[PDB]
Amino acid sequence: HAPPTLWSRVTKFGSGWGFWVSPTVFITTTHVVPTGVKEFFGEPLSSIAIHQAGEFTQFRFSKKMRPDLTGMVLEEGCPEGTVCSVLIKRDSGELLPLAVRMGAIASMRIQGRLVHGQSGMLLLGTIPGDCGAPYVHKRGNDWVVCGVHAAATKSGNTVVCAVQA
Repeated sequence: HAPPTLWSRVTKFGSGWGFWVSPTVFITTTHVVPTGVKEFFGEPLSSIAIHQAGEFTQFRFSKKMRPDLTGMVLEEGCPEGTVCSVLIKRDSGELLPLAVRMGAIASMRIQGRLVHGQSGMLLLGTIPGDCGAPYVHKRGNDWVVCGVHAAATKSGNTVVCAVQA
C-alpha cells in the first residue's frame, strides 16, 4: 500500500504524468513531455539537466523543487517476476494502483519510437493519459521506482514501462 507521501509524488505533466524521485529529480515518459518549452515547473531549461533515451526522460533540477520528499532509489528496471504497483492517478483524483508481474527488459519498437522497456502482466486497465505513471515495488521497507508507464498491448493485459539504461 503506497503511503500518501508516495502518491503525492505523482504529478500531472503534459499529456500524462511524472514522478518526483527526490527533491531534485523528476522522471516521466518522453512522449508526454511538451515540446518547445523553455520553463519546466518555473525553471528555465538552462537550469535543468535533461536526459532522454528509450522513452525515459529524467530532469535533474538546480534547486529543491519538492523539499518535503526523501530521495528514493531509482533502478534500471526490476528483477524479472517481481510484483510492482503502477501508481496511476486519474484526472478525477482517483488513485488506481495496479499490481503487475514484471517480465524481461528488452528494447522494443512501439509505434515507431524505440523503447528501452520492461513488459509486465496485470494481475482495471491502463488507458491513454496514464503514461509517466511510476512502477514501484518495496524492498525491505524502502520504496523503489523502476520505470514509468509507456504502453500496453491491445488486450491491455500486458503493459510496458520505460526504464533508464
